[PDB]
Amino acid sequence: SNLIEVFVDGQSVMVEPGTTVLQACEKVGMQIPRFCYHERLSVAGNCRMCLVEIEKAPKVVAACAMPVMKGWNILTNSEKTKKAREGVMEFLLANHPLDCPICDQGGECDLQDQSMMFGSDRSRFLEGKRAVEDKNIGPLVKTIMTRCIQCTRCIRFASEIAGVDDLGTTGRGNDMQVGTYIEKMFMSELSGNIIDICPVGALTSKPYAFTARPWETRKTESIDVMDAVGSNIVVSTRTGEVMRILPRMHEDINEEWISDKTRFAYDGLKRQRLTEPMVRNEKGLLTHTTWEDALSRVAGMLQSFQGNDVAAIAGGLVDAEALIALKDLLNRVDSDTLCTEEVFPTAGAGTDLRSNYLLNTTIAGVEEADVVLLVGTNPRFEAPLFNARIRKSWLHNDLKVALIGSPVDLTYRYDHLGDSPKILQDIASGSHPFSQVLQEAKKPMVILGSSALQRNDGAAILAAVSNIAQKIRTSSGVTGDWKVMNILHRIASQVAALDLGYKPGVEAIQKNPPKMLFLLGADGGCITRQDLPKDCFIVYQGHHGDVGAPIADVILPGAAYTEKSATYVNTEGRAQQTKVAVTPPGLAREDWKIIRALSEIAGMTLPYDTLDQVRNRLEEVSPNLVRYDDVEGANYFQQASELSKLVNQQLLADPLVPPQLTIKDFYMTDSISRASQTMAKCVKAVTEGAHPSIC
Amino acid sequence: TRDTQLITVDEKLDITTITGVPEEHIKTRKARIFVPARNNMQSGVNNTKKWKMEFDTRERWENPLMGWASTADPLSNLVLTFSTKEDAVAFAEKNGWSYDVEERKVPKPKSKSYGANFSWNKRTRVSTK
Amino acid sequence: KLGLREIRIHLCQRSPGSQGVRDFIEKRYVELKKANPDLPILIRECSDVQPKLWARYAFGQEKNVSLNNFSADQVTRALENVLSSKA
Amino acid sequence: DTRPTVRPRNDVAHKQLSAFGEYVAEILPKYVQQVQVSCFNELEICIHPDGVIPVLTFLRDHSNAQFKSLADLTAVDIPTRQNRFEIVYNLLSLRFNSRIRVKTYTDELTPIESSVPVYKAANWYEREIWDMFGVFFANHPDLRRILTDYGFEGHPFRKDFPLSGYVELRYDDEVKRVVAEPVELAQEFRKFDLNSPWEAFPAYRQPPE
Amino acid sequence: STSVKPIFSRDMNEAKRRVRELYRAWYREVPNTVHLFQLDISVKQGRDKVREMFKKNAHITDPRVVDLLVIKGKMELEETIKVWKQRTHVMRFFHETEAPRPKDFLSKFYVGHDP
Amino acid sequence: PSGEERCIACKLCEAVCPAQAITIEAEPRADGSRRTTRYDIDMTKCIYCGFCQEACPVDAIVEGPNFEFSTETHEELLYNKEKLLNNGDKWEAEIAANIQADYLYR
Amino acid sequence: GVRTSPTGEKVTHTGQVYDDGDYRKVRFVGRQKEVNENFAIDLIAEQPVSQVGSRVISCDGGGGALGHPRVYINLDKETKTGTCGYCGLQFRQQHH
Amino acid sequence: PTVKPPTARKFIWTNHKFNLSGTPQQYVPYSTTRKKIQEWVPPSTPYK
Ligand code: SF4
Ligand code: SF4
Ligand code: SF4
Ligand code: SF4
Ligand code: FES
Ligand SMILES: [K+]
Ligand SMILES: [Zn+2]
Repeated sequence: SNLIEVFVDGQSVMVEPGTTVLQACEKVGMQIPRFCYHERLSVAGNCRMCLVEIEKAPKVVAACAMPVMKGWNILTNSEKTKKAREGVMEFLLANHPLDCPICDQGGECDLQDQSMMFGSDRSRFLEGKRAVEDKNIGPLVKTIMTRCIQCTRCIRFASEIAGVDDLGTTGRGNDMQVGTYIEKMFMSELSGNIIDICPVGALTSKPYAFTARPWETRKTESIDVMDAVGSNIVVSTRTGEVMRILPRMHEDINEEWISDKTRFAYDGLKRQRLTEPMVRNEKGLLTHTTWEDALSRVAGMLQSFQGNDVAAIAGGLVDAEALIALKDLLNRVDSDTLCTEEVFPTAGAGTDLRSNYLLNTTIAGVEEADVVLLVGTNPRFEAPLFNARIRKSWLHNDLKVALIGSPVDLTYRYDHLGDSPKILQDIASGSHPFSQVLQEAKKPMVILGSSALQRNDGAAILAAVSNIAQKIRTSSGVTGDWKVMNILHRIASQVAALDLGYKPGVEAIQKNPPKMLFLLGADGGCITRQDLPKDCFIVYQGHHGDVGAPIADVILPGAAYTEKSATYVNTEGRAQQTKVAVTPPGLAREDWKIIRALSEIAGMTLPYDTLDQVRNRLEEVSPNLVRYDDVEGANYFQQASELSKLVNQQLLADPLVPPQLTIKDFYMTDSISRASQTMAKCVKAVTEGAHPSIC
Repeated sequence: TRDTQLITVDEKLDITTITGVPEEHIKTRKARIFVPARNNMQSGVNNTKKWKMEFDTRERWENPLMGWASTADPLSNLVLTFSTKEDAVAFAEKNGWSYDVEERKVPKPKSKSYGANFSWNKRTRVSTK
Repeated sequence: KLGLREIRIHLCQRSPGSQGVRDFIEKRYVELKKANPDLPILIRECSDVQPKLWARYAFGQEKNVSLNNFSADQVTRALENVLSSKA
Repeated sequence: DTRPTVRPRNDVAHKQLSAFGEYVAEILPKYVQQVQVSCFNELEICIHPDGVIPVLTFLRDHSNAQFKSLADLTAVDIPTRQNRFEIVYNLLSLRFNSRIRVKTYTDELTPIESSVPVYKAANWYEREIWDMFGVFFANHPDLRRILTDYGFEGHPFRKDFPLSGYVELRYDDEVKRVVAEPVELAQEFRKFDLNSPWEAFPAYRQPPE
Repeated sequence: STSVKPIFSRDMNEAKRRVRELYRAWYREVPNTVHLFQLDISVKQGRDKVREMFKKNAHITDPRVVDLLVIKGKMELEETIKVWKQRTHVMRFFHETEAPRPKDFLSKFYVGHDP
Repeated sequence: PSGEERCIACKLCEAVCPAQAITIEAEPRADGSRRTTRYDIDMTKCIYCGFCQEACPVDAIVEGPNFEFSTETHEELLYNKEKLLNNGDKWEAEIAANIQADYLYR
Repeated sequence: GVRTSPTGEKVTHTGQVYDDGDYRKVRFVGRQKEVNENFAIDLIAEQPVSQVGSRVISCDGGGGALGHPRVYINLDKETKTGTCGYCGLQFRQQHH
Repeated sequence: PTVKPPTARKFIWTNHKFNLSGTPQQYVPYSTTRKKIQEWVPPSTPYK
């Protein structure tokens, strides 16, 4: 092949041309010191901490920016390499402040560890240090810029990953300062990530300030449920308390980033919590009771109703274990009215075929597409870590992106076809010039957000967009194994519910008003007591009392995503399971156990007693639900297209308008985020602006 | 060869009855075999080179006297280190525990060019340095 | 009521033992959905799964019929034994 | 060698112990699997467990070995290995003023031959290994628990044994007795993750994957 | 792969001879244990406890694991005979101060989160 | 000397305590300072080894010269931040002098 | 200073006070609740802001090796005082 | 102290107190932290 041979301390290694000296050392297990180099940002080469000797060369080379020439012997542990790391570490620490005891980065600081692994053990600096004035860049990131080492990782990330050119270097020389120059807030959906990529404590989390130290935390690897992307996270806990949320690397989902809601909405888990069962007293007020009493009331009512009189609505954060258990319980009273708050068209194949409601191209598949079409979606806020993937392809693959919807800033320049859905018909025929771009495209990609399917013409829009994906995947010009049609979900429990057989939307409840309603975490306000028979019996099971608890007759406390081992299916059909970080607060119990307990009291005991047995049931209903971290390909797009043409609905004249036009609509979308005091500060910060940090 | 007069035993290794562990902590547990994820706050990768076996998290409550974190789980601080996944699975099955295995996640190789920072006709040109 | 409430079809996307069900879906599913517009027919495809046809009747009663190595015509006959008997 | 803060290196002893390591291997090829000398001049002989008595007897009785004192006998639990245990013998030679280490291995179910016939000192050391690790020694005069409580279940020094155990004792007034109940801690032991994510010693790096 | 040094027995027939021999030794020693230790239980209770302990390990089919159980059980008998154990140790097999934990799903559901 | 607490909740004493006798929790104070809301020493776990005062970067935690504080109950030896501050306000006149006579050996 | 909730229990400097219905108050019946009356937040606020004629000032806490690690404080910002992160002392620039 | 008086500070006790164990003025431990999890208070209005 074209591989060239280089030696790392005498060990041969075959590397592709363009590989760097730093990357060649990774191939043999050696990690070069670094402060400025990040594997996902541009190469800066300005910290000079990666200098490595090359044999038979008098000059040290920046290992992060030097391509490997053939036949080079990289000396990673010579006297010259080790004397270069001591000098650079000595210059980094000359003006650095003695803030380690009062610095939140202590214990997990790259400057500390690389000072104790590659630097000297004392200082010969006999002068006064520099002092820089702190800067305010929002309510999330605390800045102490005396600790900055001018590595420019935040500058590159803000410009490349986030597409925001707000940070930069002002001045020159020793007085070079990183900041926004003017009083400005770096409020972005990916703003919290500059905390992680900052090797020093210059950028730190403000909510997390001073609460813990790295060594005393316990790391639980779990899944984020604030959206349908399924970002992998680490839940740091200490003495039975959630302290912070961190990204967990997953190349195919979220890289090593997470959105602000995922990172900072955890503090809503500590407010407005349901800790005890409640029933309505004789005065009409909710009063604390016991599990025995609370479940007897619900079992008594459940046994007296059956058929189309017991119905349930599934919320946006429910897990697969609870969804299957509730469906089984209701099916034992001859009830099929299992509904979800999120609407999805049922015409044609409906939910029969998975490919009709999945992101069939996969998130990582956006990097091989050459044209992407977005229909009526603001992916920046609905799926912040799916918009970052688009920008990466828009930045490295020269991707062409077109949007049919409202002109919302996506952090990258796109082509605006308009806003009326009728444009979808022009593209499907040939009138619109953009129709030619899709035919010439080798690997086109069409995305229809589930927010556009909330309109009354969702059936028409889905049919129209799927029609475009049909006139592009069958006509010669596209590789056989490339999916075109895609749906971008925004609710963590949607794909799992549709896989099990839940009816999408609350339409079934509005034509058969039931006399007993289960609100399983439903806090969207889709159904209220104005749409139900008088004296209807409403049972709310959940972890927050936001909108469903105050109208419920029985409140059954449940567990949050950080308090159970639960299965969520992200927008691409990938099943992933959370892990228990802390147990539910008070008398709250695992959600699927409440239904299992209720079934036993009502005389309809479900055939599973343990989590492993409930997941065996999930394998029966849909086998893909127990294939963790695996994406199962869905096929039969042709069948969906045929069944969609049987009924011809018309598109409403109203233009497509995403529910989230600006970032102030992004910080609050569920019970947990609306109960968070950090998201409340973020909303106040992006409307009222920033109209005391020392340590 | 050996002269210890060996015998043939054909059955899966099982020592649950001789380890002395109580019954409730062999059957209700769930051991997670995984390679720890990088601490995103740092760049070092030396903590992501060995497999670990941690058990499921049980209840921690608040001590009524001093507010400390009390526990009734004897295996709440039990972390084992293994050189390979098969070594970890073998130990779990030997002690009778139920286990879930997470396959290792390795960063994918990436093409990094410093010359792309200054591109004639590409979006990789950087506006600042 | 003793009627049928749901049909679930499990099959693999590549295994030769699931070719019959795939042949059934490619040509016959569109017709069987138009004749049963209000019957949910779930088609869940995994990798390396023995084909099966689940049938959930009223009050949670479920029966499954193995479809392993079936031809495209046996699968058609298997469904008719479910959509007609209504047991 | 004039550096104040660096331990001086003795290369004369390193040479002598390496020569005696080959000497042992040449005489006992049937059991000796590996021989090594550490940078601090300590010699280790790694043997097949069937050679415990032959190897120890040679080192005790041979004229050029005369390892007549058993300084210590102990086990190490390494769960990653098939033979998780590692029986370590430290011998002292008064005649030649030298020390040697003999190492073998065994799993939970495989017996190890008792060293009492060679060293009477091994009588109590092997009870400790059985008590704290669960390694059975064949042909032992009286093999019993020596350190744990009577009726104690489990072998504490195994890596999978919890630090605080599974039982705790208190005096119960109802039965006028000291009773054992499942362990509960008013303050749980706090587990610290102290390992630095940056390699400390390149010289000990392992081949990738 | 399957060749391994035995402890005492070469097969289950040889290992079950030691198990029955151990049961006889324990069966004959309960009357003295209830006497020397002044236990407030009867011989029937003690001999039923011995039977219970043997029955717990009735599913074993490995001659090496059975040998360890007999070796461990023989050590327990030695301590009881020689009065190395005290009344507290003998009575620890009965768990007289522990409230009976629930076994069914509903009872466990009410009192906590454990399976 | 101002009366401000010396502890800035760095938790070095908590990390080095051989007996895990120290428990600390901290948050931003009303004025923004880094201060502890909990500082508990279980005087029945402590081995009186002095590591905590060797690890403190600001001489906040010290072992005083008092050795007569026997109690009639196990609870009186589970000190919290209020008990430890009172000890400081109580023995400061002596603690400050002992440090003065020894800080040039540390 | 030391406050008192409606029930009469003194509030500590960390804001801790048992509620009316909290049974844990029983531990103080026949005894006292130990509260330190020298609130640090109050005392540090009594210290005057020192005027210094330079952009950057350094604080070691007083006493040299008996203080805290020597940090440097920037006084460029004219709308607030510079505060030491260890001891809380405040500094200002002489007429800017 | 009559020759080398101690340094005076305004937070130091002016009245020394001896061992108060076993008396009404003894030290009783308690948690100095505030409640971590806030519960949900149902509305007072009876609805319906
Ligand atoms: S960034 Fe913070 S922890 Fe790291 S060396 Fe600087 S002061 Fe210390
Ligand atoms: S603030 Fe942090 S990330 Fe930005 S240049 Fe300074 S050290 Fe680098
Ligand atoms: S003196 Fe006591 S509190 Fe301080 S480190 Fe030692 S054991 Fe811990
Ligand atoms: S007492 Fe000292 S070492 Fe302990 S947390 Fe406070 S400042 Fe850190
Ligand atoms: S890592 Fe190469 S110069 Fe910064
Ligand atoms: K940082
Ligand atoms: Zn100061």
